[PDB]
Amino acid sequence: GIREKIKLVSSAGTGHFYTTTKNKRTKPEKLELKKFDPVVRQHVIYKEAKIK
Amino acid sequence: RLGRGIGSGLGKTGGRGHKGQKSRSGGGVRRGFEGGQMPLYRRLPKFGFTS
Amino acid sequence: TRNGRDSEAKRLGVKRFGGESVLAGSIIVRQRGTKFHAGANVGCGRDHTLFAKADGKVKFEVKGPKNRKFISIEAE
Amino acid sequence: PKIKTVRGAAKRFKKTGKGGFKHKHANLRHILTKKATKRKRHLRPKAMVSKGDLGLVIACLPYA
Amino acid sequence: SRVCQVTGKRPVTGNNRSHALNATKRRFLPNLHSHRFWVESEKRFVTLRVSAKGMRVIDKKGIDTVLAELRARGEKY
RNA sequence: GCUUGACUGCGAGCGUGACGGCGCGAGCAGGUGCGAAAGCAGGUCAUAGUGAUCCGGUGGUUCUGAAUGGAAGGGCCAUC
RNA sequence: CUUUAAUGUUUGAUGUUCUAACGUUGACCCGUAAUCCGGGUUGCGGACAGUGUCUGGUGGGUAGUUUGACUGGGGCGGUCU
RNA sequence: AAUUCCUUGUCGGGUAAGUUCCGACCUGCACGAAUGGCGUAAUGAUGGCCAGGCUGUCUCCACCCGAGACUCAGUGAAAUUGAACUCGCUGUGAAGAUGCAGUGUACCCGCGGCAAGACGGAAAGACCCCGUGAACCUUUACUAUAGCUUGACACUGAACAU
RNA sequence: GUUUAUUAAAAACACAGCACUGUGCAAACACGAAAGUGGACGUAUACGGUGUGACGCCUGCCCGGUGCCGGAAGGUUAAUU
RNA sequence: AGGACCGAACCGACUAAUGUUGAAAAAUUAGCGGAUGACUUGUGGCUGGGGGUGAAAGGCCAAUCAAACCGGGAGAUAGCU
RNA sequence: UUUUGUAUAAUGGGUCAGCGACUUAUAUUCUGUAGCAAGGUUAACCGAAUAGGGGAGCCGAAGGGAAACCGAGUCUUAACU
RNA sequence: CCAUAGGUUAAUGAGGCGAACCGGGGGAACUGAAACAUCUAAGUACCCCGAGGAAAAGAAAUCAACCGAGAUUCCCCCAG
Ligand SMILES: [Mg+2]
Ligand SMILES: [Mg+2]
Ligand SMILES: [Mg+2]
Ligand SMILES: [Mg+2]
Ligand SMILES: [Mg+2]
Ligand SMILES: [Mg+2]
Ligand SMILES: [Mg+2]
Ligand SMILES: [Mg+2]
Ligand SMILES: [Mg+2]
Ligand SMILES: [Mg+2]
Ligand SMILES: [Mg+2]
Ligand SMILES: [Mg+2]
Ligand SMILES: [Mg+2]
Ligand SMILES: [Mg+2]
Ligand SMILES: [Mg+2]
Ligand SMILES: [Mg+2]
Ligand SMILES: [Mg+2]
Ligand SMILES: [Mg+2]
Ligand SMILES: [Mg+2]
Ligand SMILES: [Mg+2]
Ligand SMILES: [Mg+2]
Ligand SMILES: [Mg+2]
Ligand SMILES: [Mg+2]
Ligand SMILES: [Mg+2]
Ligand SMILES: [Mg+2]
Ligand SMILES: [Mg+2]
Ligand SMILES: [Mg+2]
Ligand SMILES: [Mg+2]
Ligand SMILES: [Mg+2]
Ligand SMILES: [Mg+2]
Ligand SMILES: [Mg+2]
Ligand SMILES: [Mg+2]
Ligand SMILES: [Mg+2]
Ligand SMILES: [Mg+2]
Ligand SMILES: [Mg+2]
Ligand SMILES: [Mg+2]
Ligand SMILES: [Mg+2]
Ligand SMILES: [Mg+2]
Ligand SMILES: [Mg+2]
Ligand SMILES: [Mg+2]
Ligand SMILES: [Mg+2]
Ligand SMILES: [Mg+2]
Ligand SMILES: [Mg+2]
Ligand SMILES: [Mg+2]
Ligand SMILES: [Mg+2]
Ligand SMILES: [Mg+2]
Ligand SMILES: [Mg+2]
Ligand SMILES: [Mg+2]
Ligand SMILES: [Mg+2]
Repeated sequence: GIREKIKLVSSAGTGHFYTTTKNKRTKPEKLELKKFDPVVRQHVIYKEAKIK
Repeated sequence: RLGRGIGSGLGKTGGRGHKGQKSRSGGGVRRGFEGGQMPLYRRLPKFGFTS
Repeated sequence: TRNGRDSEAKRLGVKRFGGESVLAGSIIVRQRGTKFHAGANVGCGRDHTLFAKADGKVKFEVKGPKNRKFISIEAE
Repeated sequence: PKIKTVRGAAKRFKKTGKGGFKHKHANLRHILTKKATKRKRHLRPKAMVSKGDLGLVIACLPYA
Repeated sequence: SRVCQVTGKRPVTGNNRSHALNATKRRFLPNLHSHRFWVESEKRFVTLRVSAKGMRVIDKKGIDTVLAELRARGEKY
């Protein structure tokens, strides 16, 4: 296994995040997706971050 | 009163079966022993705290 | 040797047969590929598991040009 | 002497109203991301102890 | 034996630990040294078997005061 | 072509396991996407791609806070 | 700020020379009818050596143990999800 | 070859015939230089081989002298032993029968003898396997540790020079 | 010569000799928590350890590996601060 | 002169027979090796169990030795019979 | 006795007599039984003392939730038909 | 050189024994963990020192929790 897990952090500042994986050889650009935020009860844009 | 003749129905083995742990003097596994596996109260995780 | 391997049987087949009364959501058959196809008041799962979408009797029928086998629920 | 409760089991099982024992589901510690959300959602609520293990639990918990 | 004549420190026993916490019995002995103390009142040198901690208390307490306790202790300096 | 439903909280009723568990699921609530709409979407034709607990790490959290106010630590949620 | 020349300071690094701790299984005196010991005198060594705590390395010298199962006996080979 | 598996290698000597021995050959499976190599007089209850002498070792045993064995008197054990009215054969059968089936044979009981069987007696099998048995021993198995060794601090001070 | 008292007396062990190595004498080393003792009332023509094993002719090549010895510039590195 | 020779005592224990419920829990009979020496022996002494001692066989250390015997932990433990 | 299976030529026993193995303490659960009953019951201790006193406590009549909390509801969730 | 060490007398006291209990100085392993290192066994067995009829402990630099308690020891609870 060489694909590495990443976390998608909401931009709303609630601190909620999702986790997924991404291929590091290709697609260097950060991942942006509109996903539901349970804290604000709305679909917002989630930004890629580092799992730590 | 086990082990007091054929007619009693519990003779010559005392209800313990044939040559198991239960038939040994002082024999038998401890509470929660599951044959070698870590028991269910160890497969499952701890939760909560006492207030 | 280099063999002697298998997987646990997944218990496929028909769970509720023709004319049996079923509740909505009850799975009728679990299969690999569409051996049966979903008909009226019958849903199809992501693994082609056919489930009842309404209460009623299970009915098997054969219709269509392909001579396929379909499962439907007659909800009285 | 007084019977000693198995302290490891006492920290994971609580007796219920009808004499049952509730425990949290396993498989939800550190490999959960690859598990589907529906699977994780079902593991979150508390569960009942099965009938087969009731005797073992009662043996470990004589005072509760 | 390994006994301080001032403080009375004597060997004590303990455990050698390890990265695996294995415990093995050991002994802790005092840092004893034979020293010739100058006693002014008798204008003489008297040799005492003292620990390094005992040396510090001799300066603080005075050479005469400690010996007075020693005579009360009957240590036979 | 346009997109992020690879949605969040749930879940009637079932399947398969001695058990731990695993699997299927209409429908409901909140927010979405594609369609003019009916509608479809809770990842991928399906069945392999995996590892319990303890211990420790990270984020969040008016849950707790050993005289009191904090805090540490613990708990819960997310997650390694 | 850099470059820093000098300036005191505070810590160290060696080297040299001392004696007074300490060492002496050097000499001499006494305890003493005594190749122990102690004291005295003296010489030599000397802030070392040596010892204590802590610490790195080494250490079958000495310990406590581990070293799987299935298996047409076992081992070997193979296998374990 | 105290080493060579193939192998009784091949050749020669010794014998009527020699898988051993002796001499060579080298193709050293898998010799080899102080974990010594090759030789070596003497020594050896040393190993192997050969010859002479010598003989009951043997062909092939015979006789004789003693001590037992046998008989009588006296004293008087032991291991073992489920119980026995304790035959052969063939077949069967926890698969090798005194005890079952069939069949045969056999008057009751001692004494001296021989050991084929009673899976005879002795000793909870030493070989094999097993137990999450035991012990000793080995090592670059694990974790330690005595010991050895390093530095800091203490015992432990002064002055000077850089 | 010695050895398995009680199934093995040998080709095994020992052996004189040989070589390597440690050891400067408060010697190394060993027995001892330590004191001390042996080594030795000896001093490298001595002692300890190791291997070989009279004598004769001789003992070749490899320091990569593992040890040991020497070096100390650099790299890394404990307690401490 | 000689860890020289032959050979009694003495000491060893190589072969064979007997014995194997032994005359004897290792011997007897007939032979055998050493027999002034690294010999043998008497009487005392010293070394103590993970220790001793060992011309080294895991030998011996009171008919017991790959860790003596006695007591204690101790009614160790024994998924085995 | 042990076994799929023993007349088995598998183990055990020469015989008799005596002795010889499921116990005890505490706690807990279940059944039976007795008492009281939404209550039941005391322990140590006191006590002329198997009485009586002692209700310190224990179990039960209310649960849900990790917990704070709420409560015949409660948790889950923003909220649950 | 005084002294001191040392030496000679004289007075008192101590020596050893003994069951358990007590305080202190040392201190296992088998075993359990179905192995085994941490842990358990267990500060038990055992060894050593000392004392008494008892010993030990003991008169708060203690607890409580904003109310209070008032040395030590022992028992029943709290509580597996
Ligand atoms: Mg019966
Ligand atoms: Mg049984
Ligand atoms: Mg039985
Ligand atoms: Mg506090
Ligand atoms: Mg070892
Ligand atoms: Mg052990
Ligand atoms: Mg096996
Ligand atoms: Mg051959
Ligand atoms: Mg020939
Ligand atoms: Mg030849
Ligand atoms: Mg060779
Ligand atoms: Mg060479
Ligand atoms: Mg060599
Ligand atoms: Mg010969
Ligand atoms: Mg001849
Ligand atoms: Mg017979
Ligand atoms: Mg037959
Ligand atoms: Mg017959
Ligand atoms: Mg007869
Ligand atoms: Mg005969
Ligand atoms: Mg015969
Ligand atoms: Mg037999
Ligand atoms: Mg056996
Ligand atoms: Mg055996
Ligand atoms: Mg095994
Ligand atoms: Mg000889
Ligand atoms: Mg012998
Ligand atoms: Mg002998
Ligand atoms: Mg012999
Ligand atoms: Mg040799
Ligand atoms: Mg080199
Ligand atoms: Mg080298
Ligand atoms: Mg001679
Ligand atoms: Mg002779
Ligand atoms: Mg001779
Ligand atoms: Mg013996
Ligand atoms: Mg031992
Ligand atoms: Mg004993
Ligand atoms: Mg014990
Ligand atoms: Mg026993
Ligand atoms: Mg039968
Ligand atoms: Mg029989
Ligand atoms: Mg018998
Ligand atoms: Mg009752
Ligand atoms: Mg009463
Ligand atoms: Mg009350
Ligand atoms: Mg509810
Ligand atoms: Mg164990
Ligand atoms: Mg008294």
